[PDB]
Order: sequence, then C-alpha cells, then structure tokens
Amino acid sequence: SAEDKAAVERSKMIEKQLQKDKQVYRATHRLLLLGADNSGKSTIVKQMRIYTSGIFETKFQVDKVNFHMFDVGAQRDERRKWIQCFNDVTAIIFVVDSSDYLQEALNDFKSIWNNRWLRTISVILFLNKQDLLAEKVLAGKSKIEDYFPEFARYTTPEDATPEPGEDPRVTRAKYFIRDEFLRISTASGDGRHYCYPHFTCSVDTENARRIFNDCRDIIQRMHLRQYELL
Amino acid sequence: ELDQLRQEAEQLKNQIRDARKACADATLSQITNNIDPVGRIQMRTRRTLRGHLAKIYAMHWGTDSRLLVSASQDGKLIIWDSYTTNKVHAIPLRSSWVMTCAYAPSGNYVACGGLDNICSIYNLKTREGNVRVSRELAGHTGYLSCCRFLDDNQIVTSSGDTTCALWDIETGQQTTTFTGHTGDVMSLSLAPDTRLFVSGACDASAKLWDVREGMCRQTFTGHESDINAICFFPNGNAFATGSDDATCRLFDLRADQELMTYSHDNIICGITSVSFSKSGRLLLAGYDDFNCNVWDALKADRAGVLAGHDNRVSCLGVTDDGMAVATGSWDSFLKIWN
Amino acid sequence: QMMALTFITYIGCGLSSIFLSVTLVTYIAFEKIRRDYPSKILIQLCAALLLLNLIFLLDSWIALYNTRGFCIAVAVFLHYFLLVSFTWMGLEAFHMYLALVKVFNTYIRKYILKFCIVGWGIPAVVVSIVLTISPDNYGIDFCWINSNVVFYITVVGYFCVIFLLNVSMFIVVLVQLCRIKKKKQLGDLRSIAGLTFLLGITWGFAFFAWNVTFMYLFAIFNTLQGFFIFIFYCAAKENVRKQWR
Amino acid sequence: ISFGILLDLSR
Amino acid sequence: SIAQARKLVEQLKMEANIDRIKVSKAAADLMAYCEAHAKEDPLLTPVPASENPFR
Amino acid sequence: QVQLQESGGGLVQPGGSLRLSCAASGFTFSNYKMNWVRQAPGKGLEWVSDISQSGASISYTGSVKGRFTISRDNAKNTLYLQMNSLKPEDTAVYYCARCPAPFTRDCFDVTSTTYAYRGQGTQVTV
Amino acid sequence: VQLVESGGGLVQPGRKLSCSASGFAFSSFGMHWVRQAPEKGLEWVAYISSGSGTIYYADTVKGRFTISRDDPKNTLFLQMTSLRSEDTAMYYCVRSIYYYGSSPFDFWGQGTTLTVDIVMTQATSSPGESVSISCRSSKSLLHSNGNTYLYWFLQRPGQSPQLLIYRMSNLASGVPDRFSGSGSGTAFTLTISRLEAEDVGVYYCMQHLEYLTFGAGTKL
Repeated sequence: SAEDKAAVERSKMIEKQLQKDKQVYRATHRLLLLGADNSGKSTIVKQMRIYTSGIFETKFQVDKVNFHMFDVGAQRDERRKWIQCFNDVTAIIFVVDSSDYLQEALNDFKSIWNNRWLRTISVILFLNKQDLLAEKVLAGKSKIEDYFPEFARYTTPEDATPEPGEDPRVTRAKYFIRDEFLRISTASGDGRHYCYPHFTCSVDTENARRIFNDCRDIIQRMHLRQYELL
Repeated sequence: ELDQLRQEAEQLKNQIRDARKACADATLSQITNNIDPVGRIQMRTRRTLRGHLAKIYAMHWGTDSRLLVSASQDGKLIIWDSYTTNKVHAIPLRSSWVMTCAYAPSGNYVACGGLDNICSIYNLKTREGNVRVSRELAGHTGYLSCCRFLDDNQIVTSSGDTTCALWDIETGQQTTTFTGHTGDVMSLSLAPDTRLFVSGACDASAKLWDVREGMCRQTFTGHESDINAICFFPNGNAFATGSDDATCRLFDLRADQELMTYSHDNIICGITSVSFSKSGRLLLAGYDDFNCNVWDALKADRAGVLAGHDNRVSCLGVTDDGMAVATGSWDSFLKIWN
Repeated sequence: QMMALTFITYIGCGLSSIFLSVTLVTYIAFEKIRRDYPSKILIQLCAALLLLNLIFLLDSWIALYNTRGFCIAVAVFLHYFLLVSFTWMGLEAFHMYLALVKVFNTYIRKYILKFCIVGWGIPAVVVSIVLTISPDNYGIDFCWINSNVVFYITVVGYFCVIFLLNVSMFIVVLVQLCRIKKKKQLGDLRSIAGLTFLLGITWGFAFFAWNVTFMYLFAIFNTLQGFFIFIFYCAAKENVRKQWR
Repeated sequence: ISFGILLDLSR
Repeated sequence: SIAQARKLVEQLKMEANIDRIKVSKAAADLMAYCEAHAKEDPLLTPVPASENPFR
Repeated sequence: QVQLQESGGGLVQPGGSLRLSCAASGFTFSNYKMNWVRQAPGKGLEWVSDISQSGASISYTGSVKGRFTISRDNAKNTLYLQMNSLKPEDTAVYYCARCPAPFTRDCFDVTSTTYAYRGQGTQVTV
Repeated sequence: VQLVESGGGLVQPGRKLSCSASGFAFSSFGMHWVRQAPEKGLEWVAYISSGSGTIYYADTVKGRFTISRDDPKNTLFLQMTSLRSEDTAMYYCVRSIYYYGSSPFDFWGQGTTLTVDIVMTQATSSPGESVSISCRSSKSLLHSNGNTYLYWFLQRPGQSPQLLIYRMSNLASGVPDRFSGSGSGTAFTLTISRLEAEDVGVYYCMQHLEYLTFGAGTKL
C-alpha cells in the first residue's frame, strides 16, 4: 500500500537512526565492573570519572576512544542471572582486594571464567589495593600461608616484573595472587578467552590507559579468533 | 525459636508433598496416550527481524498480534510491525542494559526494565513522536527481569530481588509487593483472567500470586534449577516453566503439583523462554543450544526444531491470536516462525 | 617445462573452482557464518577468486579460438578480477589494520558495502582509465595485458602496493601472535599457513622469480589459493562444518 | 599458459 | 533470620489449605481446552498463505 | 523440591574426625556440580569446596586445602565432606551450596547471603 | 502539540510557508500540506515524509511547488514559485505518522489564508440525531494487508480539522467514542451514536491506497 510504503520508509528511518547509534555502539567497548564488596571497586570509579539505581554508567574516553564501564551496585549479592547480560561486553573488569584474604573472589573468578556465556569474554583483572598488600605482607601480621598452603611451595616466576623500590616478598605475594587467578584462567579457556592480570592501587592514574591497552588486545584476540588464528 | 518453626515448615512441606501425591492418582502422561501426536512440524522462518544491535534478551507480543516489543541489551527498544518487518519506535534508553519489555494489551505502553533497578514505562501512542517517559518505576533493589501490563495504568513487574511488584503507572509507586521467593525472580505471565498471575524464580519454585488480593495463592517447587521461563496455559488454569536444568515442566493450578517433564536425555542445556499457542497441544521452550524445541505438552516429546539462530534464544513469544512465534536471540535477531 | 607448469594451473584451478563454488554456496546460503566482518570480506574475496579462476580458465578456452571482441573483454575481466582479488587482499589487510593496528573505532557504516565500492569499484575505475586511453591494452597464446607499461603500473605496481600493505600486515599478525605466545601465563600452523594464502603473501613469490623454481611455487600456490582457503578457512572452521552436518 | 603470466616481474 | 521463617510459615500454612483437584479431573481440562482450540490453533496444521499473514 | 539436609556438626574437639553428609532430594544429583560453603559468626558466607558432576574436578579453599577431604556418591543422592582435622577459626555452619546450573563448570552465588540452593545448616563447633 | 505557520499573505497572481512545529519530535513525522479553498472542501497539496525521504504531490503542483524541512531548527518550508488562480486557498499542514495502530492526520496547523486518481465524492453537500455520513470511492479500498485506508475529518467553522477514524479498526485519541466507521470497499459510512453540541463541522474522507482526494464534505 502507501501507508505500508510510508511505514517501510519510516522503518528505513528507524534503521538510519539505528546505524547512527551503531556507530556509537560498535565503536564503544563495554566493560563490566565487578568486585566482592571489599576491593577498590568504588574508588576506581571515583578516579577515572575525573581522569537506588542498579547499574552505573561511567563514560570515559581514553585516547579519543569511548568506553562505557558498568558498575554493578545496588543489586543483590546473587550474580548468575544479571551476569548473563554481559556476554557481549568487551571486558569484565574483576577487581579483587589482593590484601583482604580473596578465595571468595577466586570463586567469583571461577564462576565468571567458566560461565557458559562469558566463556567468550576475557577478564581484565585488577589486583587492586596493592598498597594495602605492600603494607600487609611487609608487616607480617596477616600471612598468606595461613590462607593458602601452596604459597609455601610457591616461588616468584622469572617473567615477573617488580617495581623499582618494591620488596621481593611483596612481588612474590602479588604474583602469587596473580597466579592463583591464572590457575583458573589457564584451565578452561585457553585461547578462547584470556585473562589480563595487573596490579592496581587507589593512586595510579594509569588505570584508563591499562584498560585501553588491554581492551586493545582483547578485541584483537577476538578478531584473530574470527579468522581462527588463535 | 528458629528450629521449631523450621521443622514445622518442613513437616508442612511434607504435608503438601503427600497431598499432591494423594491427588496424583494418574499423571497426565499416563492418561493422554490415545491421542495421536502432531508429528514432525517443519515450522520455519517466515520473518527475520534484523536490526537490533546487541543480544535480544526479551520480547513481548500484543493483542493486536502485529506489533511486538523487543528489548535487546544495546540500549534500544524496538517495536516490530511483524507483518511487514517494520521498525516501529526504536528509542534510546536511559539504561544500556534492558532485560525485559512488555507491550500493553491496548497497545499504548511498554516497559523498559533491566539492570538499572528501573521499570521505565514508555508511552508509544503519545501526541509526541519520540516515545517519551511516562515515569520511571523505581524502587526495586534488584534487576527488572520481566514485566507484564495488567492494564494501561497497572503493571506487574518481576524483579531480581526476591520480590515481584504490582505497580500503579498513574502514580509511580508499588501497589503491592510480592515477597515470597528466596531467589531472584526471572519470569512473569498474566492469565486470561488477568487478576491472577504466576512468577518463576531461581529457587526452583514458581508461585501463583493474586494481583488484587496482593500476595501469594499457590506454590510450585517442581523444578530443580533456576526458572528463566514461565507462561500460563491459555485458559488461565495451568502454567509451564522452563529453567537451567534442561527440563521444562508443566504445572496445574487446580492441582498443586507437576503435570509433565519435557527433557530429552540429549538436552543438557537449560531453558530460557516458553510460550503457548492458544492450546497446550503445543509448547515452545527456547533452549540454551541456540535453537528452540517444540514439546507436545500432552505427549512430552519433541514436536519441532527451530534452528534459526547462531546464538542462544533468549525470548520466544506467541501472538495473542496464535498466528506466529517470534524468537529473539543472542544473535541480535528475532526469527518469526510458522 | 612449459606444459608441465601449466598443468598445475589447470588442475589447481579446477580443484580450486570445485572447492570454492561449494564454499560460496555454504557461505551465502548459510547465513550464520557471515555474522562477523572477516567472514563477509572472505566471501567477497572468494567471489573475486572464483571469478578470477573461472574467467582465467575461460581466458584460456578462448585463447585457442580468439575473437578480438571477446579477447578484450576476457583480458579486461581477467585484469579486473585480478585487481579485485588484489584489492580485496589489500582491503583484507586494511580490515586487519582496522582490527589489529587501528584497533578501536573499527565500525564504519555499512562496512562491507563501502569495502565493496573499493574492492570492486577502484579496480573498475582503474580498468576504465586503462580503457579510455587505449583499448588495445588487451589481446595477444593467452590474453593478458599486452602493454608492458600498463602491466607494471596497474597489475604489478598496483599488486606491489597490495603487497607492500599485505606483508606490512602479515608481519603484524605474526608479531601479534608472537606477542600472544610470548605472554606465557603460568609458564597453530594451519592458521598462519592459511593466512599466508588469504593475504596473498605467496602472490609475492613472483618477486623471487624475477628464478625458475619460484615460477612453479608461484603458480602452484596461487592456482590452489582458493582450495587452501577452502581447507584452511572453510573446512577448518568448526562452525562451517556444524552448518554442514 | 601458466598462472605466472599475471605477475611477470620482468616480462 | 527468624522473621523470614515466620513469614514463610505464615505463607505456607494456607498453602496446604487450598482445594486441589486431582489430575484426572484437573488436567482433563487441558484436553478440554486443546480439543476446543485445536481448530483455532494457527500453528498445528501448516496454515496456507491465503489467510496466513506471514508469507 | 531441592532439599539439602545436612547431617553432622555438634560439639567436637579441634582436630577430630567428623563426616559431613548432605542428603539431597528434588534434583538429579549426578547431573549437578556441588559445593560446600561455611558461615562463621562475625563474617559472611565463605566457600569451602567445589566438586564437579563427576569426581575429577575438585577444588578447595586454602584454609582447608590440606585438612579436609570430600567424597560424593551419585547413586546414593548424597554429598559428603569428611573432616580430618579442625582448626579453631572454622567454628561455623556448613551450608551445602548446591550449584545454580547443571553441566556447567562455573559456580556462581554459593557464597551469597541469601542464596536459594543451600541447606538449612549444621553448626560444626570446635 | 502545536503547529503554527506564517507563510500565507497577500500575493500577486503568478513565497515560503514555514510551519513551525512544537511539542513533539518533528523529525519522525510525515508532514502534509492541505489547502482548503474558501467555501470548498479541503484538497491535498503535498507530503514530505519522516527524515525527508519520500516526497509526493497532488499531480497538479509537481512542476511548481517544492517542499523542505529544517530539523535542528524544528520547522518546515513550502517554497511556492508559481501561484495561479487555483491556489487562492488557505493552507494547513496535517501532522501525521505511519505505522501499525498509528494516528496520521490527527492534528492540523492553524492556517494561512493565501489570496492571489481515486476520486472521493460525498452523498450530501450540506441536535442528537444518529446521522450517517456517506463517502464513495472509485475503487475498493480494502487492501491485501487487511487495512481499509480511509480517514475521517471533522472541521468546525473557523478552525483546523482533526481525525475522527483511522482505517476503521480503531478510533483516534481526541475524538469521543460516539464516532464509528464502517464500509466494504466502495460505500463508506461514519455513524454517530450520540450527536452532541459543538460537533457541527464539515466531514472529509481520505484514501491511502495511492497518492489524496478528500471530497466536498457534508455540512451540518
């Protein structure tokens, strides 16, 4: 008809708008912020925003590249069904308090990594509060051998990168928590999805860069999986 | 004392169990054997609704059965003129992650609900052309997972905080709160007698609630995993749930227990979505293996295969005249099936 | 030497056409494969390769029975289809630029069609500006460009550009997988072996044959380039076999 | 003819 | 929590007090509704294109 | 109906042997991954162990990595937890956190404050 | 929602008409121009679609009229090069939108008095009586989609008309429930269950099979 013709043309109009918003969706790389209500999940929001709602959209443009980062607060502690809403994101940023003893966050990482829908979703992993870890394992008040007996037989690896001025016990502890997450990471998803363990504080302004330089490799990895190069 | 009431609750659950067993003199699979099957339905794709940007996590049909609302996780709500495949009223959203949409039985209103703890009600038939906000139904402490419009000014919303909620869209405040579940609640459906709804949650127990009386009438603990899917039998006297356990089950309302299992040993993948085509002779249970399986809900066998998606089917609904089946999926497309 | 060498091109291109027509059917009819941009750009690259091999072979069927009206079209369609194969491998490396070097902001509105107006349109306009200055550029044992200058400027120089953006990106993918395997956490030959044919890195075997054995290697690999895309990018991907069975 | 007519580098 | 237990047992006390019809007389209504709507089902039989609005 | 009746607990000395059974009803026990999760006083829910649908994939928390052992019989419809030696700090109640979905290797929500598929709890007091 | 246009004025025989719109998202609307001659039924002039996509005319103003919008500034212009004696008419822009269950032609602009196909013919040139207004078409208006495209219009003496019935499957918003349309393809009757005060106006009909005659109208 003609209102069928005008409705098809209006729909062409709808799509014209869907393509103009698909420019700002497909060039937008979605991040899912998760924690265990003890990490620096909130202070990461309070530092890269300045460079009862159940989702928080933070829009940060790093290297003239837009990023929507989705903080899940004001939701319940059950995760398994709203987590399925984030298997088309670019990254899941699992922020872990590496000083708070941790295995609860390791099971959260086990759940995210081995989720049937997030198995194509590679996790950016932030070992945040490394300052609290540095003031914890140097003090010796709380040890990780009590909370992890394989830390007694753990040695620091040769590809580890210690900071200038960082104590060897701090490096061994922080890379032990990293390797605790990569026991999960290198178990189920080998090249399908790949974890990105780095070390975070509440002071470093390199966090948006560290997100950009990781999501670069994330969407490179899924692009190489599109040719089955990985 | 906690333990004495807990033991009283367990003894009363056993009382409900052997009351259900005493009224299960012969199950529905036993008595429905003389009826011939429908057969191998070569149901196919009629319409491919392409244009959603992200994974299509929910949809709903209408009473006019030509326009369907579809909510995908991009941040867009698209009405689809399904007879001509037209994108009616695709609108930008306050929340990028929308997990549900309903379509009003008159057709004016839709319900964007998702991660945001907000069921924002959007009026399609305005004097405005942009589908402006009626109001944001805020107040939930969990994600809005399903919604179903009672009327234009009345909606029940499934939320991921153990509570469903009957709202009042002319006021914006919760008319009543349905707090009987122990797990977060996924799925919702209204009966032809619209005052009586049923809701499924992640504690393997769908409960039948009253809209006007305001709280729980019936409890159904027949599943064994997290109920993603619920719909009434189209008389408003029974209802089917699908969950993560690769076993759809149909329950009654005049009986308190399970009528049937729908689980092929070969299905080791859960169910997200169910709907009914004016009869329980045919039930659609969209599964996690990227395709929808049609179960004859009177003989409990796979009547059909809807293999038209390269991603998981997250929302399947039948028109209210029974004409079509729109299965929206995680491939960002809805396939329409006949 | 001459006839044995041409044997691989016929047998190689015959097998490539046989296993590339079924590749185009199993890609166009099975919609589920072409969700991502690499599959769609690979479909139109395989269409370029199929209409290069079939016309190329055709340009040899009418080589024995040559008609001037027909030679020019076949020579031009063989030139047009050679340059759409080269331009689709150049746009293949440019898709790898937008996916692996200019990694973010990879969306362009109707990406495959704006690559269709370049992968086919730019060869169409450069063949057109060959034709508007001289139509005798195509003719004569086989119908190819019979203008050495045009051949260098349009086939070779142009091919070299497609090669100097193709091995400028093949080494990028190899160092990216080198970076991936050198990022060892807690301490595939088929993929690279198909990537060296899909980007036309062996199409630069003629540079080393500028020697008699690289004529054989060049001809042998480019006559079966579509066959190797079938066995490394159609028969190797599990989703295509899932759609097959 | 062989495939190597197209890219005859010296010709 | 004991308040959740009190709420659950108060909801659950009337759960056994409902009138439950046996399956031979309650799920026979499903046969009654399907055989009253088998002809009104547009998806059991393959509906031809004259009155099917989808192709 | 998913009912997870734990048996065990009571007053024992630190270091004693105490099997922690879990009578499972309402689900096909062989098709599900299984967890054990404890709740100590003054803390939240804390995970103990996870075992797969079969006996292959077994994981522990490092508090109990050396002193606990876990068994499972699929035919008996029962989860087990044989405790060899008890420390003072796990004076909690072990909630059999049944896993949300079957044939999946991820166990969300077993440590939630209000999670569905846990038992009614048995206090293992040391 | 309000439409006001300032284009019309004194004009020698032989001007742009901005239709400044407000209260809605103007970019998504089919915008018509409809001119009713003094003491005559409104005739349709032109139509520009949503997003300026498809543009139609009355096949008598094609070679001399042109139309355009300006969407960020939220207005529309009707550039009008040649003005013969036919265009001694008051111009009105009917706002309209086209989808399923939509309400095209619901609100009309206030007007500009300018001084210098399927043929609809009503059966009548000119209380509480149940009156039926008749309308005749030159072909069957029941299309294969299932929608019979006729649009009813009630005009007060001295202000813009408004939609009564769209496609005879549902009624408009501003119309009361007293109006009901019916038809079979050629004869087209609109009945009033309870005729009321201020309901006196001229009644127009429109087809949307092809491009848009109106008829002379029935005065009451």
